[PDB]
Amino acid sequence: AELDQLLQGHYIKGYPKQYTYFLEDGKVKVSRPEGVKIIPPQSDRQKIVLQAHNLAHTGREATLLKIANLYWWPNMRKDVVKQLGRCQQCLITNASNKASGPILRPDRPQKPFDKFFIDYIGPLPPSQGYLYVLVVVDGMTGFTWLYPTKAPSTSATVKSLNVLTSIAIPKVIHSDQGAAFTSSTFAEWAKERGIHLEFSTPYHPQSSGKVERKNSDIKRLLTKLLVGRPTKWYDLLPVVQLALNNTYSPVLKYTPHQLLFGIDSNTPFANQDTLDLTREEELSLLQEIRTSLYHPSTPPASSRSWSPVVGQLVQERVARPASLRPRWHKPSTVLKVLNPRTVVILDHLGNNRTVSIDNLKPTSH
Amino acid sequence: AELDQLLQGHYIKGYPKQYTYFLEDGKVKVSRPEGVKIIPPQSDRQKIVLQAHNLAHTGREATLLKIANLYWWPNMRKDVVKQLGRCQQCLITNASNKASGPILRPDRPQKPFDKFFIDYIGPLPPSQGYLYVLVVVDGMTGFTWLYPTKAPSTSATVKSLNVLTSIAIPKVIHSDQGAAFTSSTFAEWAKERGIHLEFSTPYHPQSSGKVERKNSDIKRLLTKLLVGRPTKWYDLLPVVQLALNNTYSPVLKYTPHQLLFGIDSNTPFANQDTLDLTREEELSLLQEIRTSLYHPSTPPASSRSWSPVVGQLVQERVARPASLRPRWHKPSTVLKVLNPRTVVILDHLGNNRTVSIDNLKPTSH
Amino acid sequence: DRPQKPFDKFFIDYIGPLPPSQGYLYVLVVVDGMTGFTWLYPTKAPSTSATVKSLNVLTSIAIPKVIHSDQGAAFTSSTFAEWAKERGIHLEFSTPYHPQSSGKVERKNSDIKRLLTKLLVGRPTKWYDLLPVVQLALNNTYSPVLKYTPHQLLFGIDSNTPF
Amino acid sequence: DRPQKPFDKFFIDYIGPLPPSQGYLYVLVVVDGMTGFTWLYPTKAPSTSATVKSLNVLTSIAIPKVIHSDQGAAFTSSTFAEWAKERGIHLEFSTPYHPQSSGKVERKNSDIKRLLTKLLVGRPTKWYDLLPVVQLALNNTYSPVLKYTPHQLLFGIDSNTPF
DNA sequence: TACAAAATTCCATGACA
DNA sequence: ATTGTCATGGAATTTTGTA
DNA sequence: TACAAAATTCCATGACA
DNA sequence: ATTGTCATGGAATTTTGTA
Ligand SMILES: COc1cc2c(cc1Cc1cccc(Cl)c1F)c(=O)c(C(=O)O)cn2[C@H](CO)C(C)C
Ligand SMILES: COc1cc2c(cc1Cc1cccc(Cl)c1F)c(=O)c(C(=O)O)cn2[C@H](CO)C(C)C
Ligand SMILES: [Mn+2]
Ligand SMILES: [Mn+2]
Ligand SMILES: [Mn+2]
Ligand SMILES: [Mn+2]
Ligand SMILES: [Mn+2]
Ligand SMILES: [Mn+2]
Ligand SMILES: [N+]
Ligand SMILES: [N+]
Ligand SMILES: [Zn+2]
Ligand SMILES: [Zn+2]
Repeated sequence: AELDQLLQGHYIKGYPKQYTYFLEDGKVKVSRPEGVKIIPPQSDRQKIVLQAHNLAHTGREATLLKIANLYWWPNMRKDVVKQLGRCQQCLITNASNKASGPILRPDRPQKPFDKFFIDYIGPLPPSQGYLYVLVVVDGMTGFTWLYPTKAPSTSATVKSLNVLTSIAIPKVIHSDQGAAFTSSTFAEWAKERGIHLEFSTPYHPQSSGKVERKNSDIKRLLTKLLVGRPTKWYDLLPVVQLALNNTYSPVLKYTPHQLLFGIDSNTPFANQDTLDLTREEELSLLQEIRTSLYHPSTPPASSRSWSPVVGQLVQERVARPASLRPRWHKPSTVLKVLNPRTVVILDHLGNNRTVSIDNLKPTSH
Repeated sequence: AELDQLLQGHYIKGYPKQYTYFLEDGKVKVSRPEGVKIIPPQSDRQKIVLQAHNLAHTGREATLLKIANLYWWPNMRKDVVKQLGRCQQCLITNASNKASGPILRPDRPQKPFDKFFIDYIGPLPPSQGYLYVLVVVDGMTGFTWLYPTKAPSTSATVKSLNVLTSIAIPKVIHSDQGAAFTSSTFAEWAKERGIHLEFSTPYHPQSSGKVERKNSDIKRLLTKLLVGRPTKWYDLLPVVQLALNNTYSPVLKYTPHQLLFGIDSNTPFANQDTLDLTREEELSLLQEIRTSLYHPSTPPASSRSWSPVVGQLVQERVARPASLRPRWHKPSTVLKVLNPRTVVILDHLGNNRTVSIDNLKPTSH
Repeated sequence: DRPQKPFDKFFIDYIGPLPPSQGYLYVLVVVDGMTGFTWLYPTKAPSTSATVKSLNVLTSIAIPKVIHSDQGAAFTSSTFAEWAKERGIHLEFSTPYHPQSSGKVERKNSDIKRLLTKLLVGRPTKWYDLLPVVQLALNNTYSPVLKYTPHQLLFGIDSNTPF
Repeated sequence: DRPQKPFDKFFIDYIGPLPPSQGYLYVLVVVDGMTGFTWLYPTKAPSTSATVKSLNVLTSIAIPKVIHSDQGAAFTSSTFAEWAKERGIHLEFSTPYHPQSSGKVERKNSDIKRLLTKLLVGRPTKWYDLLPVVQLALNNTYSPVLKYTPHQLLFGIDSNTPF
């Protein structure tokens, strides 16, 4: 319909005159620098674009290059991009090319016992019938308790923590969302004692970073102490715990133990600087030291980061994707931006999920 | 012995006078800005340093901070660093903090059939009794052949390649060192036909990068074609092969098929630009196109890269490290620097290994 | 008209029956009309089915615009007819008993026949394994015109196995 | 002399036998001499062995310079003696029958005793589970000197469970 | 001899277990 | 002997159709 | 108002499956 | 609701002992 006028030589908004628009085989054709191409009617173009794209589900440029072989029309790419936006398959399989924005460096907990980070390591080679270590890191000081367990289970966690909290009770316990800690029994145990449970976003160990980073040290020391010997870790845990609690962080210039106690115990090479102050003068120096510790700033954003905007279309990573299946869930909507690195989404569907950017891609197009 | 003169007030090379060197408890002591420290005799210092280090096998700064609590002497760190160099355990467990230098971008093969890259994908969900796909990528053009197999085995490889090389015989076949290709049967098959086998360094897929990158596309397309359906890949391989061979690389502006043939087949959207040239004029245009393709340059080095120097002490990564065991082999010597990214080492011990930087750390100290 | 190019026409025919090698009895022969490049596919029958399976292999590489063939039952069938319409291949049939091809193709299709008998006598039940060698051999033979090998016309480059 | 500080001295003693809770009969009592911080360890015997196992737990946290104790067979043994020399802990023994400690420690060691009987009658075979609560309770009690809780003297900060 | 916008090229990001 | 690669989609740049 | 070298601080790199 | 962390050992910087 709209193609008659063009052969007539009358101008059409978007069809550059100066190119001769002739007719052959009952199709409208144009002679262009690139060659001679067919101009299809509006009502055919979407069908065309889809056909080309469906050959190997190619993105913008790759799709267009195919189409360009035979056809021309105004703003070809505009139409291509429209299709790629509606291809269910590509949207849920294609990877990202936009990276998460800069991480955050959550303020260090004010006082010890404000916050405990916990996680299980393992399974390890059976020593004495045990397979796992429960690791508990005090957020403020970095002080760490270790407990050997036969399963990464609520039972074991509760048993171990009943010992630990004979010393003091924490305000908050941070954990990942592993079955051990997401169980109702644990919540109840925690409620009985006035402890808030706080959970990492799903599938994101960075959130448990304080405890995770400590797992590395724990493993690395056990490893060194076990070179040449059989892997008999059970008897070493106490030694490791003690060793690591009395190790300086070159950055802080303190051992976790010093930050917890303000004075060394009777260990090798025990610092004696405060030997002359009364416990009181010592206790305030520590209070002062605790507040003036190093605190890391958040790194610069990479060239091509993305940040979450309320009402954005966003896709969550498939947790345990099967072989040959899409690595992403269908699209969801950002409901609240909790911080620039955590959001609430209306997922599949529709439930509220608190989720990390690192487990999200912005739906392209 | 050497400590009498100091109490006497006579100068000792390396002991800064102005600090009063008194005596208490039968040990020599010095009053320093940091506090009052003990100065141990030469014949005790190594024992001390080791004792401190052995507490948690701490590195330079962390070790020194312990020692500094009780002792002082000239150039404490010098002595610390000496120990850390001789600690078998730390050397083979501690990770690196120096990154490999810039990768290389090996010249693209001149003509097709110069070089084939091959690898197996899988296992995949059993389709038609098959589990693996043999993937064969022509180095020059990127053209890819796919073959379904029941095992990633020499038998299957040989069977498949007997079909492929009915078309043409390649000069070189590049593969990883998986049992399938390192077997004598394969070498023999290859020798019978005058094909050089060339192997990637151990445990380094970057070397097979051309074929590996192609595995990604193969998997990603199968995936999209399988959304919603059961994973019946066997019947799709031909379609996938065809699809991908006729897909443009936005960078090259050509499909593998175009680079192999200089003219499209009877496929959807087949390019018609050369329709007017005789096959001959067409064949030279292609020869010209093949030589003038994009070629990626090697990226800038990161701040803290290291590069291999003949006779350097160097450590190879443990292949399949057990739980709680060291992630590195004992030290070895660089024998030849093949390119700035590949070396020959006298390993464990002593055999000649051709090895990648990425699987090496420079022995610290 | 436009100058003749590879993939414009694929001439196909059956050779056989032959003595059984690996339980195979026939060879399907595909020659490209322009270059003279040859594909050989062992089959168990001169049937539409055996053809389709074979040509599915070949058409993962390249699809011709036209397949030409004699009026063998295997090619005239409607199943083959449908197969070809699917892939957008036109079907062309030589009149019965007057089976014409390109000058170059007769000359080619003839060597294949000579070459088969040649390395078929004294090696009779072993020919399945030698197809690859036979194939390579043909594709790298110098046709006195145009003093190029089929391999060279198809790929625009020398071979790593010359003859 | 130097002012008194936590970890300078750990006063230790056994309490029991008690009615069996979870097959446990005795409590080993560790009080820090300076702060009055208390640890409680359930044991099955007032033996060197049961002591060592218990104190291995405590000494993964902090090691005292001195342990003071009565001349109970469990503490005077040579196995305990060796254990202490290993960890570099000096052993100090009160003369027999004249069992002296710090003023503050007697006062502390006394509450523990009161508090045990208190929540032991009517709750007799259940005391193993309440040790954590008992422990927390003591460590957060205000000694009229120095108007600080053991918890506060040890950690230099308030508790999240006050009394 | 200059404009807005389309068309092209750039290119960090991530995945080949 | 041996060696990373390249589709993707926003952004940055270049070209285009019209003065 | 200054030098060489030791001592300290900086900080990219990698590992917590 | 929730959020990355920090030991390590060369290099870059600052301080030190002596003029
Ligand atoms: C890094 O972990 C990998 C190990 C891989 C592969 C791939 C990856 C991830 C990766 C994949 C592809 C390309 C790149 Cl450059 C890349 F980084 C293979 O593809 C492969 C094969 O047999 O093909 C064998 N391995 C083995 C594992 O047991 C070893 C070589 C570690
Ligand atoms: C990225 O792969 C990981 C997955 C991890 C963990 C660790 C890593 C690697 C990693 C480890 C530690 C810290 C950081 Cl910062 C980090 F990046 C855990 O440590 C963990 C747990 O239960 O503790 C559970 N996962 C599960 C896996 O099934 C999911 C959270 C994917
Ligand atoms: Mn966990
Ligand atoms: Mn973990
Ligand atoms: Mn492989
Ligand atoms: Mn692979
Ligand atoms: Mn016939
Ligand atoms: Mn007693
Ligand atoms: N925070
Ligand atoms: N190269
Ligand atoms: Zn698609
Ligand atoms: Zn060490």
